[PDB]
Amino acid sequence: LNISYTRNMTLKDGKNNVAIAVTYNHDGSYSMQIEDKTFQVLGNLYSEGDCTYLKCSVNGVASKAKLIILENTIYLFSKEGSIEIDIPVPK
Amino acid sequence: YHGDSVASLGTQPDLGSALYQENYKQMKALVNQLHERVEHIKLGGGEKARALHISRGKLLPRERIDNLIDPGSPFLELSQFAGYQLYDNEEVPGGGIITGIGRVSGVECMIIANDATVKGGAYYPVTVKKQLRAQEIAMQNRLPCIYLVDSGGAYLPRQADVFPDRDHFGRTFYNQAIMSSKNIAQIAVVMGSCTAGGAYVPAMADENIIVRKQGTIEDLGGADLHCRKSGVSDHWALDDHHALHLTRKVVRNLNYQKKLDVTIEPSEEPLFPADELYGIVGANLKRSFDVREVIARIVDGSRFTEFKAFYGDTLVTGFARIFGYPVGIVGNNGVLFSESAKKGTHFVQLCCQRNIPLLFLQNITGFMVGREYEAEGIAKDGAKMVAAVACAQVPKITLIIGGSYGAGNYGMCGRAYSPRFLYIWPNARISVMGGEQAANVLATITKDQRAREGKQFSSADEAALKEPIIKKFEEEGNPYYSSARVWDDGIIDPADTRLVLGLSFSAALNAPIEKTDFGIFRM
Amino acid sequence: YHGDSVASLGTQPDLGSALYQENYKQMKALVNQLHERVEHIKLGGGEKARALHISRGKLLPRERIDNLIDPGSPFLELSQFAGYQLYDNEEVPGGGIITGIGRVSGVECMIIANDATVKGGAYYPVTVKKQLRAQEIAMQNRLPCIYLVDSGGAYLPRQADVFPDRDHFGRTFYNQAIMSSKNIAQIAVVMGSCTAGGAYVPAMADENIIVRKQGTIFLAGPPLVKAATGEEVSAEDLGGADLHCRKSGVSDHWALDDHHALHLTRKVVRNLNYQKKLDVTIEPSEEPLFPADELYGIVGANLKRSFDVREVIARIVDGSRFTEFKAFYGDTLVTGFARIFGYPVGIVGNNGVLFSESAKKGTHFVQLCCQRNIPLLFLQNITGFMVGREYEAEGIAKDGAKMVAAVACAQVPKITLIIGGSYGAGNYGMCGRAYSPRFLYIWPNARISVMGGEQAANVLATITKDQRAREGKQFSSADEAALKEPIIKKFEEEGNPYYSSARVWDDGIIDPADTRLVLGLSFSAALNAPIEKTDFGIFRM
Amino acid sequence: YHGDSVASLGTQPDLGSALYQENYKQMKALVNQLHERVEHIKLGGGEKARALHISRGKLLPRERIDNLIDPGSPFLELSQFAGYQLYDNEEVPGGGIITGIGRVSGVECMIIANDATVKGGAYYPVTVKKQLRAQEIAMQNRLPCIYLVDSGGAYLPRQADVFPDRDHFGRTFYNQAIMSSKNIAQIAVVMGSCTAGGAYVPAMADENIIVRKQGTIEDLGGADLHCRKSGVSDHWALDDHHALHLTRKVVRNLNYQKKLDVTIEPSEEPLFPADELYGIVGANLKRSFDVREVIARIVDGSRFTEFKAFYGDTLVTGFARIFGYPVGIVGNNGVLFSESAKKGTHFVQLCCQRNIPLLFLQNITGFMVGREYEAEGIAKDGAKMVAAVACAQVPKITLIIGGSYGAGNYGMCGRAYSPRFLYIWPNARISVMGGEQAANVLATITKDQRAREGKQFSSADEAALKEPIIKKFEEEGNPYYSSARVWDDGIIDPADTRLVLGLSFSAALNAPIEKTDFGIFRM
Amino acid sequence: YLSSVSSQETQGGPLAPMTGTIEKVFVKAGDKVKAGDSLMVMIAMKMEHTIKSPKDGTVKKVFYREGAQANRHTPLVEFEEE
Ligand SMILES: O=CCCCC[C@@H]1SC[C@@H]2NC(=O)N[C@@H]21
Repeated sequence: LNISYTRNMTLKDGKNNVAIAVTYNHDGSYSMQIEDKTFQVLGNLYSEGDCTYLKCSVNGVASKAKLIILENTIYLFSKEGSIEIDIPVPK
Repeated sequence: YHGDSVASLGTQPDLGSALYQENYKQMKALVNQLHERVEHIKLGGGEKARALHISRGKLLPRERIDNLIDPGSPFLELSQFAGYQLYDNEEVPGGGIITGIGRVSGVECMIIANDATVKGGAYYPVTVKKQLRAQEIAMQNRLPCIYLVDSGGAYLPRQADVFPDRDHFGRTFYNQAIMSSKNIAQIAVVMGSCTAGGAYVPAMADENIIVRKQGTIEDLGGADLHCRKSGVSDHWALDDHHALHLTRKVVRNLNYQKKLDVTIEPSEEPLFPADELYGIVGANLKRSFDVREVIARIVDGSRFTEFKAFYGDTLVTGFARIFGYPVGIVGNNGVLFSESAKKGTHFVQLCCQRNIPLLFLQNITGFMVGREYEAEGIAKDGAKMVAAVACAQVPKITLIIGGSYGAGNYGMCGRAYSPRFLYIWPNARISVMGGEQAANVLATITKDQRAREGKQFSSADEAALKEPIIKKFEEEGNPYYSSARVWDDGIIDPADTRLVLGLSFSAALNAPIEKTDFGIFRM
Repeated sequence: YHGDSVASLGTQPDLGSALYQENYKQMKALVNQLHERVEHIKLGGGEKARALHISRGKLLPRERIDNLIDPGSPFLELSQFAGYQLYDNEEVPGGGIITGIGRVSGVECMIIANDATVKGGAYYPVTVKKQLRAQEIAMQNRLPCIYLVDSGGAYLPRQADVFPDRDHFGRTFYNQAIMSSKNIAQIAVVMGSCTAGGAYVPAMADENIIVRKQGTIFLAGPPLVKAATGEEVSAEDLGGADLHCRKSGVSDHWALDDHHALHLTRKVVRNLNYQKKLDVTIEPSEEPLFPADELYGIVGANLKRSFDVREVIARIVDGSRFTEFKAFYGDTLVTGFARIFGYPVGIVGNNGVLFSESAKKGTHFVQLCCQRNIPLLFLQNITGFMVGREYEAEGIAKDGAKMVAAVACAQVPKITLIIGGSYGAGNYGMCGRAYSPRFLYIWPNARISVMGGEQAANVLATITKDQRAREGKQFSSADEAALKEPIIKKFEEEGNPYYSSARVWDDGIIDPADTRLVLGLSFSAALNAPIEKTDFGIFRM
Repeated sequence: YHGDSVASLGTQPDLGSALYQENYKQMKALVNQLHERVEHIKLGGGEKARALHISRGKLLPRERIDNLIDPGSPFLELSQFAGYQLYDNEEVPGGGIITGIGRVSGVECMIIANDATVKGGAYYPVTVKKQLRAQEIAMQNRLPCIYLVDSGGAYLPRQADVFPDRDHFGRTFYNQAIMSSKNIAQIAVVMGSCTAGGAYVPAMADENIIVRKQGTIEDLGGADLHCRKSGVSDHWALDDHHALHLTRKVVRNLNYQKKLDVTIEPSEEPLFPADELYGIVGANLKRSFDVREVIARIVDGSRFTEFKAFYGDTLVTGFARIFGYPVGIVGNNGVLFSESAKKGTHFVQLCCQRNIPLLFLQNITGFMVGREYEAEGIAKDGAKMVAAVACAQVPKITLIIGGSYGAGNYGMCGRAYSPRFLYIWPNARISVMGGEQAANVLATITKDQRAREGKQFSSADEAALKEPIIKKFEEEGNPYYSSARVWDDGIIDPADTRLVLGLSFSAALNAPIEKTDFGIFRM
Repeated sequence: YLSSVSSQETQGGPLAPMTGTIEKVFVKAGDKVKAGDSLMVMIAMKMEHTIKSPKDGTVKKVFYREGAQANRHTPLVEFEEE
């Protein structure tokens, strides 16, 4: 009510912890700030066969990738490449 | 069979019209003013206090709530403006306490968290009232209560307004004991120091959680002493994040499942944009608008079945649905008459018989004034509605979209009549009577005073009488004045009216609807 | 078989002792001060206002009550000191309203009469609170409500504290509607002008009586009709008219004068078809074995000195007979069974600082009374500072809560009497105002506050001695009383019984010699409602 | 404290006035006519039938009742005139059955005895209706039922009106089964032959008594076969006197004690003689009298507290006491108006709230007729009273002391609204409308018929229309016509009004008073 | 109130029960009457009503004559002030 929710998320890329400030916009998009850069992110999940696909647009750039979240690792498969991101495990 | 086509309310406003342009501009400024003031309140005590709070390893109070509730779930905060300019030289953002309704482990719960950055979490008189209001909401709707306890005790300079009376700090423990006896779970999370009466909150709770070093009820209190030796602690938490994780587990073990007493239909969005309410309503209470326009922009599909449309037309009553829930809507469309009061009394009986929640839209300007109306028992008719509204046991929600003056407030389910929630728009005004009426009335009494006494009383003497009165009523009828004290549950943007009502009615349905018993209807 | 001989409480005090002589002298002065202040409040607005009131043919408000109740029956007035010095320059004797419990046609009823001689019967913020308290008492005990309506409307200069909130003037009509739905009769007698918003009170009543010439009922006054429609109307024509009695139908009975209206009211109550039924066992009444006025010497006015609460009990219970429960365990608290005017009562009274054993003993006792449906009486004398609480005072926190939780959930009638100090959480455990005792009374020597005045002074004398010792600028002993003297004065002023009673925190200040009579009347009224089963929460073992 | 002095109703009538002399003379003749007709009905079948009945060793039906009830106790007989001239050529005194309420072993019971001297005890259609009415009275008031069975079966020539329908002979056994399930004792005394359905009555009873040789349900039935072999008989009696003695013992073992739900005050006689009602009321329904005069002569001490005396003055409502019982009295004093209906509706709610029995005194002449009254919803107001009266759960007793026409009958608790008892004075008239109104209405329809058609319709043609209508309504509105069929529970002498009401209310108090649930009050 | 002097005070003067023709007048312009003395007879919807004297006061004046139609609740007789 009368304010915007900003979520502080932490993700690990290799040995580096990345702090992401995610703001939930009214229209359903997300404003993510990493360090000094801001990104406008919007997307949805759709299923092809048995594989879940993530359709997203970052700062107006649209792309599709296969999303798998197993244990504490996020697997993103795109024709550009594959990236693994680790979700920190609470002590 | 639900395939019947039906008519829909609402009309397209004239966006080019000068009135619409002016009304939109004025209402927009009020909404922007409301937004930026909340932003300041969001910061609590300030940068120095916030930096000190984090330096001790503790989460900020609003970050605690974000982590407690389900991911991405909306949070309905209440009384954001409590304590706004209430005290002469002390700034108490939000009253030093944050209260609201959110979903924890899929269950709607009332969350009451002390803001330690505001005066070290001391309890001001408004702080007690805000907490007591939250407990009243939780009990009436059977919502589990979660207390994020980080407090510094009562504010000694104002002790007489905190300690002694029935609605003073003592009532907080009374409410906890009563809710526990009714199987309304009471969960306390000690995330800081609690002293004197504060120590009772964890002790009076059904289940209790305390942080390893921050919490104190260290040698005298502390998690280790209470967890292992005193036994006051039911769960032991390493840090704030751990405690919030434990709280979610505790709620999941309540063995509670929500059951609905009302029929449900698929939700539909209104057929008109909500932001058009800015142009339609504006900020000038002297101008009048059709309340049906407001209804058309908040109900599912803008579908509305009007009851007694042509009788007592100054009052609008009908059936609709908000987010699938059935609702009976009562809204003012002019001065209250004998026919309007009778029409309202008939409608309220219908809703109570069918167990249909009631929504009131207060925009009043008074009762009909006239010798004939009194001879026909307008007071008798107006009382019929005050008496039906009071006895109704269906959930009641009140929204003040305009003026709220005199006995018209009571008939439209004012604060005194225990509506489950009460909200006000930023353009609302509330007082015993309109500012002008009080000025004019006095301008009769003292014009008489000096005409009858015989010393003449001139027109300039009139505004030395009228201007102070109008200023007082304007200042004390302001929405912020009403909301700073807990008279309403918050000031809401008109574009958010549908969402707030949907969340409020959903929470109110956690309790079973009881049968309504009426008094004697003075025919 | 009830022929068993039993022991009795009480001992004969040493009348010659200097302590008794001093204590009697001090307490007597307080009682005399209390009596003469009530005499002044008895006069209401004053001679000029009273003369004007009678000149209109109307009875004085207290004469109305005398004629309404049964001949010679006692009248239990409540909150006589409401509004005493509450407002800076305005004197509002009794808050502008007289409330109490009396017998009408053999039925105990709550009587709420506006005092038209006080500010013309206008409703001050305290006036609303006093009326709301009376309605709360009537509902909790199922007492029919009789409203002797003679009012001038709300006090506009203080409207924000009268109109808007839940416990403001609007709640008065809400209470009437709720009581009516529960078959608690609501009777209104309009014996004078009913102003805007007061016209609802006659209408919301089950049965209504209006005086022929004096009574006027109108939602809008002749001035508002004149402002809104430019029409001039006499008050009698606009409302309270033969129009209200016949044409409008708002009036159920028509009365020639005040005496006639009061006679009609007695007839209305006689037709309620109500008969009182008792849920408790009854035994013949017996007077206490010791004089009540000895309480003056025993108690005195010095809260620092201590006395045995058993002495107070011995002088109010039937025959001074008392069965003590857990006498040797947690001796700082006294619990036992007795009888007052034949009614069974469980008495809980402080005899020192509260301990863990005392709290456990109290919690056990309260469960016993709730199981047997026995009314509970609390005698609060919480001790303040001096040697002080146990220095750890940590164990006490866990134990104290159990008692707060048992006392809150108890459904038996509860009456609280503050015969001494009432400080901090000790107030809550002993059924303070926040815990909805049916009645709450205080003796003229009582003191109530968040903590004792000395403790607040000493605590601050630690914080700022620390403030300047730790900061490094020295803070001297004379700097200490520039800190302590204002605090002690504030707590003494705000803990005074008149300060507490001026606002409605208690139901009245009572002479100790009248304690037995007041308790007997209060418990008798509280028994008009059936005793419900008690449901407890979780006992944190 | 009950020492207050109060005002009393009533005034001394002018005995010398010609109107009083005429009214007394006319009413006295009606009462004398009523008395002598009952004397004839008292004889049942006749001397030959009575002689034959006694020759078999059996007691006469009315002597059986005299011996059954407590010595000297009053007996309230019901529907004495059932079957009076009902059938063209057959005389059926009292319908062939005697029903009433009397005290047996100190307990109020309903006694239903077949009159074997009348058509051999055969069941005529009116006989079934009279018995069913008695059973309805017993169930509504929880009165034990005693059946003195001596019957000859159904009357075959009129079987279609006895056997098939819901309210036909079959319902008698249904009522017995239902009352037994509610612990309302059913006692049958077979003092004669019972065949076909008759045999079910002893079989369906909780306890049963049969006479040695007279009773049959001899070889095929008989007391010995059922008592010793079939087992249908619970007690075996030598003669009628023995059976009645056994019945008193059976009732004494019911383990029942009467409990009163209402407050009681010492009884007081009215301050005026009852026989003055003859002069006050008379037999001319066109003249009007003050109903307060009737009230003043039946209530304890002639004390009456009037409610809303000056509002809707055509209706009188107030509180009084009869034989110590509290009663709320509603009586007509003119044409019903909107104010009168509202006043009645308010009063009925008061009595239901306090659980006070209601007494209605019907002397109606219709509703107010006018364009303005309809525009103000007189029908809406009249319906308010029909709806409140129907839902009231307090015991209701109706006494028709004058006319009873149209919808005014319904509003004043007519037979259709289940009053516990309904009595009529010998001067009463009841019909859909007054005889004159039906005549005048037709005199408009056919005057129109021939004026609009064009053939002239003369004044002599008017009474060839009006005289047959007036004769029909006079004949069918007569009290004997109404009482011959079971529309009321009896025609009572006005001087006996107080006694009959006292007995009736006393019987009605055997059942606990339930809470009243109202429908929607159309405001 | 118990004295019944009040019964005279409850209403100043007799009113017409309903709108109906005046069929009989029993009182002259100045006539001494006692409570219960019939003053007028009125027929309304073919229903006869006889007006009776409220007080023992002498009659000051009469507002209607025979054959006049009197509206409901209209004063029929004026009584001398005592
Ligand atoms: O506003 C100034 C005084 C005259 C207008 C006030 C109107 S009259 C109709 C309505 N009812 C009230 O009590 N006030 C307003």
